[PDB]
Amino acid sequence: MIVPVRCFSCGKVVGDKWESYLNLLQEDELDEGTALSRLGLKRYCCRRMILTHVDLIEKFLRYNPLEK
Amino acid sequence: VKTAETGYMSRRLMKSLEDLSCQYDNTVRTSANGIVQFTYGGDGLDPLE
Amino acid sequence: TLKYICAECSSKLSLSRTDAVRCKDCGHRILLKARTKRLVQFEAR
Amino acid sequence: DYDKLPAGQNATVAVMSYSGYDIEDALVLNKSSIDRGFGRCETRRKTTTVLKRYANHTQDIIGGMRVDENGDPIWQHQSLGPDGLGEVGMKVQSGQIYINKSVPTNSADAPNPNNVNVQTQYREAPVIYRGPEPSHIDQVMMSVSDNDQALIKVLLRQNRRPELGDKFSSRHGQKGVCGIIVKQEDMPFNDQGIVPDIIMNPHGFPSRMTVGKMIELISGKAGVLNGTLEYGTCFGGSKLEDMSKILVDQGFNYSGKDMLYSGITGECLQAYIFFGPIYYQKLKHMVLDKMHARARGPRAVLTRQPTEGRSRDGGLRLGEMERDCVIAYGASQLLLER
Amino acid sequence: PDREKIKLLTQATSEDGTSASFQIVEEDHTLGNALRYVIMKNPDVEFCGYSIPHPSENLLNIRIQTYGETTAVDALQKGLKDLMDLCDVVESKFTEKIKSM
Amino acid sequence: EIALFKYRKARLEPGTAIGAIGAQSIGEPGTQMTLKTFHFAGVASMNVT
Amino acid sequence: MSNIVGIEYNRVTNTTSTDFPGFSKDAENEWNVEKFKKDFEVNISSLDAREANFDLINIDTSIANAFRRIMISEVPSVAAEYVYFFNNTSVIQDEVLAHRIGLVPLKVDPDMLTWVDSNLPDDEKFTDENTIVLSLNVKCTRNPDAPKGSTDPKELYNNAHVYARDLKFEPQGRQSTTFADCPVVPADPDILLAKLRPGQEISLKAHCILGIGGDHAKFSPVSTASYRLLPQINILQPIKGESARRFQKCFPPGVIGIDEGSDEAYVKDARKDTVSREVLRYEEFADKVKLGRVRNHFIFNVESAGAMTPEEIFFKSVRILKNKAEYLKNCPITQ
Amino acid sequence: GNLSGKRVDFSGRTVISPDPNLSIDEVAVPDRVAKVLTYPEKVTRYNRHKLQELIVNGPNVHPGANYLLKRNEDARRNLRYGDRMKLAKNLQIGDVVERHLEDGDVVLFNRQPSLHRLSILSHYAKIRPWRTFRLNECVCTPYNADFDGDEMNLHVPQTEEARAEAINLMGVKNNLLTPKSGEPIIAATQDFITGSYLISHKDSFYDRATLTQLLSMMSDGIEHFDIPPPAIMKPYYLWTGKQVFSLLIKPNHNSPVVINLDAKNKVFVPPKSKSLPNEMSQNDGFVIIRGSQILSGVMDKSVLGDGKKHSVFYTILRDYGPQEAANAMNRMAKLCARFLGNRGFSIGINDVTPADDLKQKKEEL
Ligand SMILES: [Mg+2]
Ligand SMILES: [Zn+2]
Ligand SMILES: [Zn+2]
Repeated sequence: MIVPVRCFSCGKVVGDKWESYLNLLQEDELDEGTALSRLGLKRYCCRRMILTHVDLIEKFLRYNPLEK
Repeated sequence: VKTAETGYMSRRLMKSLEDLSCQYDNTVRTSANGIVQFTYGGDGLDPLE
Repeated sequence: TLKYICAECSSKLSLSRTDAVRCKDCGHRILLKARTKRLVQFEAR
Repeated sequence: DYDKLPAGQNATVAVMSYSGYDIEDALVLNKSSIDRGFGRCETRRKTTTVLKRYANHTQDIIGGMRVDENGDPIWQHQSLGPDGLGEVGMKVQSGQIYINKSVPTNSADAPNPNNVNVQTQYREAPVIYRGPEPSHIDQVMMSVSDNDQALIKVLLRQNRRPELGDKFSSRHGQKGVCGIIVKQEDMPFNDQGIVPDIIMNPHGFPSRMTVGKMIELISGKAGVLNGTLEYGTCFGGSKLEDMSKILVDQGFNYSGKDMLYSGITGECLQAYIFFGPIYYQKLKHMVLDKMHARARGPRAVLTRQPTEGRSRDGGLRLGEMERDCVIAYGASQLLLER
Repeated sequence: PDREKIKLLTQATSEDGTSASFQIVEEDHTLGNALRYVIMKNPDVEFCGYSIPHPSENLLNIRIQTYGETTAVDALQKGLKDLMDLCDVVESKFTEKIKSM
Repeated sequence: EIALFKYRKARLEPGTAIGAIGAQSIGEPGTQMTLKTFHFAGVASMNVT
Repeated sequence: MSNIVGIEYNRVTNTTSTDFPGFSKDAENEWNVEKFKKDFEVNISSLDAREANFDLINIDTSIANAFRRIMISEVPSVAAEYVYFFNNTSVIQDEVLAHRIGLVPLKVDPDMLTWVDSNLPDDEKFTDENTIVLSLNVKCTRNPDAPKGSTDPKELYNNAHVYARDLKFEPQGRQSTTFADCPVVPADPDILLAKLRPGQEISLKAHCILGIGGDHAKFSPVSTASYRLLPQINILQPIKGESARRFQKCFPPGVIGIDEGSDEAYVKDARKDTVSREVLRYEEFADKVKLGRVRNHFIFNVESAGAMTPEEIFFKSVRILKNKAEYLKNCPITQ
Repeated sequence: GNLSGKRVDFSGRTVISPDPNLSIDEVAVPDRVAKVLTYPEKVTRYNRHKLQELIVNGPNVHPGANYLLKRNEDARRNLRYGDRMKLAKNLQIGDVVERHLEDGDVVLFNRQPSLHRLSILSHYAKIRPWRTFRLNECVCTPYNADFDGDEMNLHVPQTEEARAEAINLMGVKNNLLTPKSGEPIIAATQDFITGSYLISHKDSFYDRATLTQLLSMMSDGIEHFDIPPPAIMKPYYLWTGKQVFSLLIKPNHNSPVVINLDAKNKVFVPPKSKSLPNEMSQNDGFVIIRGSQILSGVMDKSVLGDGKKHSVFYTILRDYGPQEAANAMNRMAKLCARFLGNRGFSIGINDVTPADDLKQKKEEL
């Protein structure tokens, strides 16, 4: 739904590296491996958090029970 | 299909081989004292021990 | 007490007992209840 | 479009024997990994009532807000608002009421309508929440269904964390219950510092012959590194030859065997241990809605949630197959007791 | 003065010193292994071993068994003062390397 | 002494329910029959149950 | 027993440290504090504000595993404990949103707090020197100067993305001057906690106490605290040529070296080796290379969460592992 | 139409979990179901001191009670609505309380597809955390347990005479054999075999930094051991791996356990077809035990655990009673679980790949 704050295994804070990841995907066009490498994460743990993650809250907020 | 027949043979075989016990004279009989076998297995030995 | 919320226009309305449950703005037939204004306690573990 | 709505978690798995609570079909779990959000779920259940219009021109009204000597309100009533319905955000533990329903006690049969004053009688009969752990009220909804009849639908959500008794699959049929939640200072730590998330017994492989699961780690561990989600499709996918080439020039083993430094003793482990990520998934069939017990009398005190669905596996009974087992012991005084 | 932190089990200790056992509450593998290594470096000790009997508790059973003329209530005290000396050696070397660089 | 002690304890004790034991010792291996077609013959000459 | 260890293609030997008086006939290697003071020393590779890398030689795996084990739990830190909600009308549930406020790291010294006594009532456990209070209050509003096209929720929405910077610390109780020099902030304020839409509002208040990492993961002061033994490549039968360049392309590039205009290969900077024993399956390199790792050397690597400097965590861990040893020798042994 | 039928009071049904830190005659019961499953105890001269505190603790504190029955049958007085600690002060000598299920109480334990008489055993209780009926794995083979989220039933007897028959002629320690053939059916299992093959392998040589820990992990601390002189001396003081199983059978001089069996294990190689002793094999093979001392052979499924008449625990059972065999099974079951997690054992993709010669012989043949 949202990116987790800490990674599950060791506990590195990876919640602050999702908007920068999306900014590196669209503009400054790179593949996901190098753009995820020059962002922080070195191990393949804590790299799995940003690589394999679905963003369901952007699809949930289209069904707002508020005014709209 | 084995779960439908998980106990059908052992329950039916349990009907006759139920009230057979060894008495205090080393003879196995039925409930109506009709004797079925004079010594168990021909020698009277416990297969557990 | 702020008891009703429409499911289409989301208009805050509140009617008394036996007052023809519907919306006075659009006419939607189902109504939701707002979150309460009291304090609720949770544990961050 | 399963990749848009997935159901499961990418864990990291050390396939090794550890702590002895993993003998057959049993996984061990990591504390300080399920504390950081691994395997959290929520259960949402619907409770619906209808307010019937009886024959002799009367209704069954909802109401409440009763107090007694500065208790505002009483313990059984502190989840209800002034209307008589449960408000959004509160918690509901045991016998507290979340819908206060009252029916008329004289309008059971049909006394064809007279104008005499008989409508000042209401026998209350609310719904009462019961369960091991408390819940929360998130939605309550009013409806005016087809024949002008009031309808109340309330939803109750409950947050759950993985514990001993909750079962997990492995996307290959390697289902198994949870054995123990192990501390994070345990679980050997592969010098870079990746503590395993779920440790799996390596004896489940020869009796079941799921070697394609072994290709899930090699094509998974070498899929995380160069940022590409791999393909494990049938009669094809990623070849095993060029996925161990991606994994060998990153500084790892070609076969996924990493050397672990042990957790409770600090020394090395005398065999190389196959490590890497596996997509796990949490099922139904938790222990919180299967613990069922009974002391004496009807309406048993530990009642599970009523979701059987053509799965009547006897229950709290003593069948004739179990009667035949105690005859072979010869215990005659247990027959009369049970 | 706490009297529940460490105990001495009844039907495990032999007479007059040698072959004793101890029970420590609120303890994990850390001080168990750290105390098993120091007592093993005593030349008057055969058998020094710890164990956690059940993981959902906070207990540690250690057993100390000696050769002679050294009671196991004294080899525990000797093997625990030396761990303080080790911690005094470690933090003094680490402080001067942060200081001098 | 060991031989006479192991033979004396090996006798079937009185009051044993050995009829009920012999019914469960047969029906319980009966509930694990996979197919396994065999033959009391040569090159598939007969199909025996 | 038979030092620096052997890395085999299917196993690894020489695991046990075994330096006690009773391994052999001669009673070698007693305790001898003056010998351990001479043998043990510490090197330091680098020191950052949130990362430390250093080396310990001539020390057992046991009492250096102990430091790694109680860097995680027994060193205390602060985190959000009790979250009180008002009017949470967003899409995220208030158990999920309370679980994410507990997992942000706080940048304050945990020596300024006292442990909570769990026997007092609910209005007496939390006092001035015990509790750090945070407050989140964000209401989303539609931006009236909308652009020519609906592109992203960053534009055309006022503060639709909340962050960790919106957790405002409140000066509580009476001592509002002790934290006036160093007010507590999160260690990284760009943590996306929630997403909002106009009409939604989050207003809460969080109480933060002190705890150890063994009770819950959120009090762990260090993200990654680990070590590695120093690898070593003993290369005998020194043959050169085209096979020496194939010997280089297996390894990581900066761990052995071909000599430029001179004789055969050698080993330079063996510290950077991640041992994968990839030269033990060729049958060309069978009696010409010997992998191993020295058992007495340790390369401690610590990356903290952001609460404190990683050179403080090791000193505090040595102090904690000392203090539980003198606490035990001053207790009476009750039969 | 011969279905289940009867409905029995004081029973539960919960999933099962692994626990080899528990004895083979015990099943750990959680404190959430050991609060409604009561046991009726009559007060007498020898329980008045305990039952007063048991009534005072109440129904919510676990060492407590839920109901009370008077001697002259006033009513069935529940301990929830009034009638506080003064009610524990009278306690007439014929009163019947209904205490909680406590440690050491006889309880019978069942799995619903009951095939034979080893499907309903009887255990001792032990009060624990999280809500599952966890049990040992030496005892899961007669239940045919393959855990994977399976449920089991639990019944408590409600009288003093049926409780004595569950623990004497129906309990676990008195049912170490199946009656179908006399072979042991309830013995060592899966991870307790491969944890015994790796200790008793010939390439295992231990040391006092390891052997002492091995002896301490099998008897959780408290047990007096007599360390034998080592099999290797003056170069390096080294103890072999067969001196660990030689020691857990007979720890010290106080145990009378002398075991003198010898039989061949699983897959076996003839020595030279000329060497008259059967234990000169190419592998380890034939096992010699003379006076609780293993001279040769590994501890696999045939020698150790479920199988034929030549097991080790079968010999301890026939020679030195059932309690000593139960103690040895507990000792090995909590040795192997601690050792195999700290040695290391994995399979991987490397141990299944043919090494380019089988790919030639498969194309050829
Ligand atoms: Mg199963
Ligand atoms: Zn990580
Ligand atoms: Zn409306």
